Amino acid sequence: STALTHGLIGGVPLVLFAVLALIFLTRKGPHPDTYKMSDPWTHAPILWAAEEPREVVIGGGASGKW
Amino acid sequence: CMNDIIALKFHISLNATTWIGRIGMVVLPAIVYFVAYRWAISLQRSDREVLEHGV
Amino acid sequence: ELEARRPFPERMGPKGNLIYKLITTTDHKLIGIMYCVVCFAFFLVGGLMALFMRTELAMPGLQFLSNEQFNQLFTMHGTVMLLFYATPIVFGFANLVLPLQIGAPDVAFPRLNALSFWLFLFGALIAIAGFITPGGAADFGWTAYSPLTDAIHSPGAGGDLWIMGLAVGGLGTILGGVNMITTVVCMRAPGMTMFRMPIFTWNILVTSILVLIAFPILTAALFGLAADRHLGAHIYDPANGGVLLWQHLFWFFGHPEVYIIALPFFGIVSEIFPVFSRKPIFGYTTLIYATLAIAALSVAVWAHHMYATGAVLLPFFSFMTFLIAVPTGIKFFNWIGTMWKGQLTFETPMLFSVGFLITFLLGGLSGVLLASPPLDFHVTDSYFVIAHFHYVLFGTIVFATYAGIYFWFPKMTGRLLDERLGKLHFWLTFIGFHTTFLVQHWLGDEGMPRRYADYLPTDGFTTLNVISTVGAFILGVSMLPFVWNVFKSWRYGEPVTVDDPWGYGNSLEWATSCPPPRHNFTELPRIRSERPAFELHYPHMVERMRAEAHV
Amino acid sequence: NRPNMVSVGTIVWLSSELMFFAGLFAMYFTARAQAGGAWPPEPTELNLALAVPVTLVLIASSFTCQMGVFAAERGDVFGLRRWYVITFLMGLFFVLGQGYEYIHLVEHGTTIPGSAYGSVFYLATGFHGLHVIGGLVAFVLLLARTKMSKFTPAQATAAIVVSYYWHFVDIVWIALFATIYFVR
Amino acid sequence: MHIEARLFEILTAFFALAAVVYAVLTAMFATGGVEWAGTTALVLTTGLTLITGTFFRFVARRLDTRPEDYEDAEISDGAGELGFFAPHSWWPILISLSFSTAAVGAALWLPWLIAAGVAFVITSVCGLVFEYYWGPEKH
Amino acid sequence: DLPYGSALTSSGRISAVTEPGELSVHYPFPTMDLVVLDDALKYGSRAAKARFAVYIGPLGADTAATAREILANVPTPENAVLLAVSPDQRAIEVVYGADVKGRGIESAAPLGVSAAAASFKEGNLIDGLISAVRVMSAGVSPA
Amino acid sequence: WSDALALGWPTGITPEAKLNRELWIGSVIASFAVGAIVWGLIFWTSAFHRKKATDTELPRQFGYNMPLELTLTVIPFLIISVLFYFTVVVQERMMHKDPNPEVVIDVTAFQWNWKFGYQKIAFADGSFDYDGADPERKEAMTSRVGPIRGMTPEDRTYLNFDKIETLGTSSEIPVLVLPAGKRIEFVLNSADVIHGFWVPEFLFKRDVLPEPKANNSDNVFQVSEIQQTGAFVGRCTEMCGTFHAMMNFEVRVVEPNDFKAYIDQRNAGKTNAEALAAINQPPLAITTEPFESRRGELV
Ligand code: HEA
Ligand code: HEA
Ligand SMILES: CCCCCCCCCCCCCCCC(=O)O[C@H](COC(=O)CCCCCCC[C@@H](C)CCCCCCCCC)COP(=O)(O)O[C@H]1[C@H](O)[C@H](O)[C@@H](O)[C@@H](O)[C@@H]1O
Ligand SMILES: CCCCCCCCCCCCCCCC(=O)OC[C@H](C)OC(=O)CCCCCCCC[C@@H](C)CCCCCCCC
Ligand SMILES: CCCCCCCCCCCCCC(=O)O[C@H](COC(=O)CCCCCCCCCCC)COP(=O)(O)O
Ligand SMILES: CCCCCCCCCCCCC
Ligand SMILES: CCCCCCCCCCCCC
Ligand SMILES: CCCCCCCCCCCCC
Ligand SMILES: CCCCCCCCCCCCC
Ligand SMILES: CCCCCCCCCCCCC
Ligand SMILES: [Ca+2]
Ligand SMILES: [Cu+2]
Ligand SMILES: [Cu+2]
Ligand SMILES: [Cu+2]
Ligand SMILES: [Mg+2]
Repeated sequence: STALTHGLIGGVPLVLFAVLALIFLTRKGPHPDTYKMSDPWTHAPILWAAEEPREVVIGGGASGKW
Repeated sequence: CMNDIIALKFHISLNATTWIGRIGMVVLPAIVYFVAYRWAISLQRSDREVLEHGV
Repeated sequence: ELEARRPFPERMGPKGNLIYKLITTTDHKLIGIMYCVVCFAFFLVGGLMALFMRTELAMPGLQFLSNEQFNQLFTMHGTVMLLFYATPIVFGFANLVLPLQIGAPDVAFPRLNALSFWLFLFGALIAIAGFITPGGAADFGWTAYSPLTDAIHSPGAGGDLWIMGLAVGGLGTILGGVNMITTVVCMRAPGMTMFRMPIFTWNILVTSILVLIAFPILTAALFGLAADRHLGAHIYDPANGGVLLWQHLFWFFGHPEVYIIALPFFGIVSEIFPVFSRKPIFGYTTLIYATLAIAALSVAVWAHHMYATGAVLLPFFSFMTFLIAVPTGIKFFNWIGTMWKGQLTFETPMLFSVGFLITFLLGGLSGVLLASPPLDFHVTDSYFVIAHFHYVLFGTIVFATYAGIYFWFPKMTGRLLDERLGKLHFWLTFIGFHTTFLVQHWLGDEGMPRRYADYLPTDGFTTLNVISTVGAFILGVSMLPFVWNVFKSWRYGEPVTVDDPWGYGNSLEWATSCPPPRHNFTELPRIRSERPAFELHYPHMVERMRAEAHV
Repeated sequence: NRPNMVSVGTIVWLSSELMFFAGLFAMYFTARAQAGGAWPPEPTELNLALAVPVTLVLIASSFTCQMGVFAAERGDVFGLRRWYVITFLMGLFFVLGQGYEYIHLVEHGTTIPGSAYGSVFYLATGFHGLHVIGGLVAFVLLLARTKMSKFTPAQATAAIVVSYYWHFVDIVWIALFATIYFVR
Repeated sequence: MHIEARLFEILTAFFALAAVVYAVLTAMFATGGVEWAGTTALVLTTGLTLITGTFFRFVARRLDTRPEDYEDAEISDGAGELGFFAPHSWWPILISLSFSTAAVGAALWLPWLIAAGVAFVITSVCGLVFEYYWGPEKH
Repeated sequence: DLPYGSALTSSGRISAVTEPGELSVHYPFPTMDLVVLDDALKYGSRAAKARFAVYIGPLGADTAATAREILANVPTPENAVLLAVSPDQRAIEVVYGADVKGRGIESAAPLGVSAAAASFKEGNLIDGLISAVRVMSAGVSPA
Repeated sequence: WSDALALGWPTGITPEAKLNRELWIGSVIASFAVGAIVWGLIFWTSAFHRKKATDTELPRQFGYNMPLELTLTVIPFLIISVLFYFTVVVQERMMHKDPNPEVVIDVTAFQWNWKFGYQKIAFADGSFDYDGADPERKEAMTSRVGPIRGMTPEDRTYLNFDKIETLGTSSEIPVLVLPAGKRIEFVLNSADVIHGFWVPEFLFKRDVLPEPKANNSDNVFQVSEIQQTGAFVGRCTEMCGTFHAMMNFEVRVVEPNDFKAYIDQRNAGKTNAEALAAINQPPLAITTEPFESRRGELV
């Protein structure tokens, strides 16, 4: 017929896309799980610094505890 | 103004040339502004690269 | 030992970081990237043309297209895929890694390299610009058979733009081939002998030789066609013997041209299989001989496209065409032998390479069926032929192209494409391709000729055409995940801080940072075999590879 | 101690350029086999009283071009300029001689639309004449570069590769001249 | 560089054999006699590999072993200046635009556009050739 | 001592590899949260012309003397402001060089301590660092 | 089943088609056997050679097996050599031409339809002889110095004309009537461009060329006989312009006595449609129908 032909052309690719996306995009990626405070800090020490401005006597500091 | 002359020589529909100029009258100036603004700043970066590194 | 790093790498350069580079760059790395984006835009443009035809062929009768528009569609669809997507991306991968593979800082002629890109971009635009003319673009097929292309039978300007656009792009391809031969001969690093280069480098050098034979004769033939159409010449006049004169020259160009877009993608999978199998490429020496034999044989088998003309020496071309299947079969045994007794992990670059093996074989098996004139007498100019070059091109210029893109994306960008999104893309592509192209074998055998805009309800072609139409739209929606992956992973992808994100790379590009510096190398290792990076990263395995090399 | 990169690039491209003339040669031979016994047919009357002196001038231009290479390899920029100017003049004479042949052939009824022989003859010889004109442009561009900077080895390399193209053009004409005016 | 031309001589022999075999096989028991289009293409295809192979044969026997032609060379053997490589140039895009202008004129058969394109190509090619040779302005 | 697949090159650079399908960075934070912190660090440093740094790990027993040593690793430590955080120590050590002295860091550093501590109580490490960097950078002048 | 292994190939109505179909089935069987072996090897290494979780050392680093490599270049050579021999055998039989055909058909292809002419009929049993050559209209095309061997490109003398001709129309599919069990000779000539003469039941096709002699093309092919009566569709296969898909034809096969009756009707001034009705046959084509002249459904 004619309604079935348009239904298969427009329907099957979308149905297949949804089924395959549910199979693959719902899996867990290689990204590490977000760290939680209640868990110990088992990761290696992290030092982050900005690259700006583009390129040792201290001037002071402060303390704090949460 | 030369759309009729361009249409005959370059095989373009006369109706198309009117609408190309009509739509381009609003779209092309926007494209050129964005390109020129990026181009002008990019030449500044090109001038800088010579300054800290030489020719 | 605390070394300061940014929390995340910079997503994009500042304002003005790219626009002046694009028009002034002589860097092969940027130019190679510029070839992938534009060739992937043309691939998208040409794919829309096939979607229009495939939608029209779903039902009998002309629903929205005319005969003229459909005729223009497969001509331009084929021209864009063969000359505007496949041929340039051969040099797209060449500028990405070949100087890295041979330990070179640059190509032989950096400015000539940039000239090829722009000659190719403006030449492709000229041919496509026929669609804005009232008559339309070329409608005589990409083969451009004579005297159908004569001014009497093709008076429109769309055909003339098609001829001149091909000439401009062909000049860029010739110059690119000249650049690649010179670069391999003169820019090799110390200790990198001819028989230590990667298979991809060998394939590109051999392919560039095929360009210099095929493309100049195509340019000569096109200029003769332009003389007929504009000067009233008699080059291709049937009374003068021009019907077969055009076919002979065009197929002397054309069949060497399809190995210009086959051998480099044979090299791409030849680079990927050893990495993910944790084993050295099987028959490294023999693969070079197989490539050379394929290149040599492809020059004297042109007339197997002209079986039905009744004007060619059948035994000569039939036999030599059968000979090509032997070195091609050798490549399968080396690729399987490489995977044999390995440690396969099946990442996305490896997954696409395996799809190549499955897809290319079925198209190859149809090739020997067509190589025999008796069987070709019934299936030529039909959809069985359409099924042959679609199984056998798709594997090389899509499956191996995607495998190379996933393989070398961390190298050229320093970011990893998402694997979950890549697996979805691969399976969508595989299922859609097979669904839309499996039934076309039956259609051509049943009696449906190629290049038909319409058929009749009593012809018995409706059911298989609908199935092919469903699969083609799956290929259309298979395009979205890969585009999304490239768009997202180019700024927010997983950072690459190592030289070899795949662990067991063999060629020299994996012995440098991701991305490589401006001159590609801050140091070079000792070159003693065809896996310098593997030796550099695993010195303890050097003794084992020499001892276990022979079975 | 290393191969000349520009020389390798020029020789590689020169080999590819020969396939362009292969297509033109195929057209001439295909039309010759369909001639039927008259090749060239009437009223085409080729005259060797003009082609032979024109061909000899082009051949002699190769010797003076080679002399400029020897001067270039010797480091004598002035000797290179003198020989390449002489080569340019004889190459220009070849173009004028071919055009003067073209004018008389057209007046006698041999034109591109006139006959199949006219189509192949003018395409084969005309495209070669275009290559000669391109070679004359290369001589002018190279000589203009000689007045811009001191004579360097890279500049001497550019002189050598230009002579490679000129020698290629001269050799192709000998094949064209023998095939058209003798193998009828 | 003995391997590079051995590649071309190997291709040369096969092309010469195919050209000879095809011409002879078309001369006999083939309609119309010798098929000239394929024979001419095959014969001059041998020429392409012959010229490149012969040149590489002459270059190879002049110079001794290069560091990349050694079976056990060290990275330090290649120390030194490699040569001149252009850092940047916008001339190549102008050459292509100049050539595309001529092609469009030839496609639509506009002699004025063809003449403009040829003049543009000559000027664009002149800029590329003279780019790294123009001296300082003299005032 | 080098990791598996890592080699020391002739130029002194380390050529490392990672297993296929694995990551080379693997910070235990979401990718988009890292982008926000990088923007806060990059634009906060630009607005104050002082390099802002963030440290996440231990700080010895007297946190204050560990931060001091840690700040020596930041490029241009004299013009740097380092925020050290020790989840196991549950403390917030902030140190800055002599070039930042007198530019308003004295008023902002306790505020950055207070901002970080408030978000840390809610179980948000990256959010606390982002908040602390923002308030400290806004309180430091390019002088 | 042969139909499943034929992959849509028609059974055939001529002995040449039967021989061609037999070659196709054997080659497909050979191709499938090779493909199954290679696919099995690919699937075997993909399922049993994957990296395990209990392996620490890299696998054996072998990359050269000379005895295996030499063996794997001879076996493919043997298969193609066997296939080439049977390929040469079949094409010699299919291209064989008898000096004494029983029916000679002039096939004239043009843009965009067909014309069928009866050049000569000479039954082997001598019950029907007819000479349909029309040389007083072939000499009227001469056009004549000339650009090509003294002739202008409008010479058209290469075409053949006959007294009884079936001319194709846009609203009438041309039907070619042939006798069953008789040797048929087809002479193909094209007016303008290249067309395609394909009957799927013949399992064979040849391109229709303008000036076939000047292009060294053998435009004549013969079938030994047609083994059954009926109607079979024919299509153009070579891209010939706008209406390349709308110039189909039909071949009607009837009994020798029926064919003789039909030719007499055509000689009596009857058109193709009414002459077919005179022998109790449908006047129009039944396998195909004329395409609607309208350019589409949106017109
Ligand atoms: C070489 C590579 C190549 C590739 C990749 C393809 C890709 C496809 N082609 Fe092929 N094709 C050829 C080479 C190729 N083709 C050649 C050489 C011919 C000869 C034609 C001739 O006779 O002249 C041919 C002709 C041809 C035919 C024969 C038609 C006929 O004769 O009547 C068919 C039949 O369906 C076909 C279909 C397809 C389909 C469905 C795809 C699928 O790849 C398409 C799906 C891909 C897409 C990319 C879809 C696009 C999706 C989008 C979402 C685009 C959106 C973009 C914008 C909005 C800007 N093409
Ligand atoms: C990627 C491009 C590509 C490649 C690689 C090939 C490879 C082959 N092709 Fe071709 N071909 C095309 C692109 C390609 N082709 C295109 C685009 C057309 C139509 C153009 C047009 O009309 O527009 C075409 C058309 C075409 C024709 C003409 C069809 C016709 O129009 O009638 C023929 C006939 O000989 C042919 C045969 C072959 C053969 C034998 C191979 C062989 O190289 C394949 C051999 C491979 C194998 C055999 C598999 C591996 C082997 C083994 C595992 C051992 C098995 C051994 C045996 C079975 C003996 N193809
Ligand atoms: C100066 C550049 C400025 C460009 C800037 C960007 C703006 C571009 C906007 C795009 C314009 C497209 C809209 C035109 C839509 C429109 O109205 O036109 C139609 C016909 O479609 C078309 O043409 C569409 C094709 C348009 C081409 C794309 C534009 C890009 C060009 C401009 C690039 C040029 C190259 C650069 C120049 C170099 C200079 C260097 C800087 C129908 O007309 P008609 O002709 O009546 O057809 C009848 C049927 O309709 C009816 O059914 C029936 O079938 C019949 O009656 C039929 O006749
Ligand atoms: C942004 C402008 C885009 C231009 C428009 C093209 C953008 C095209 C994308 C949507 C339209 C195509 C989807 C539907 C087509 C269809 O079924 O029938 C529609 C019409 C009845 O049939 C046509 O024939 C339409 C035009 C054919 C394409 C012109 C090719 C352009 C040549 C290039 C030189 C463009 C340069 C851009 C230059 C960019 C700006 C430079 C300053
Ligand atoms: C076309 C003129 C032919 C004259 C016959 C003799 C042939 C040799 C001429 C030598 C010219 C030297 C000029 C020179 O050194 O100036 C140089 C600069 O020349 C140029 O930049 C342009 C030269 C002309 C370009 C030609 C383009 C078109 C070619 C047409 C070919 C038919 C000297 O520059 P300078 O200021 O001294 O650094
Ligand atoms: C991924 C494999 C897809 C296979 C599609 C082919 C289906 C053929 C069905 C034919 C039905 C005829 C009525
Ligand atoms: C190498 C030839 C492959 C043939 C594949 C055929 C696909 C099956 C189609 C079934 C149609 C049933 C009506
Ligand atoms: C058809 C009779 C023999 C024709 C032979 C033509 C050969 C032409 C080659 C000339 C090569 C000159 C260098
Ligand atoms: C029976 C005559 C044989 C002629 C063979 C000629 C081979 C091709 C010649 C090409 C010459 C190109 C310059
Ligand atoms: C009577 C029709 C039966 C259908 C036969 C289908 C054959 C399918 C073969 C699939 C081969 C895939 C490589
Ligand atoms: Ca339809
Ligand atoms: Cu082929
Ligand atoms: Cu037709
Ligand atoms: Cu047709
Ligand atoms: Mg065909």
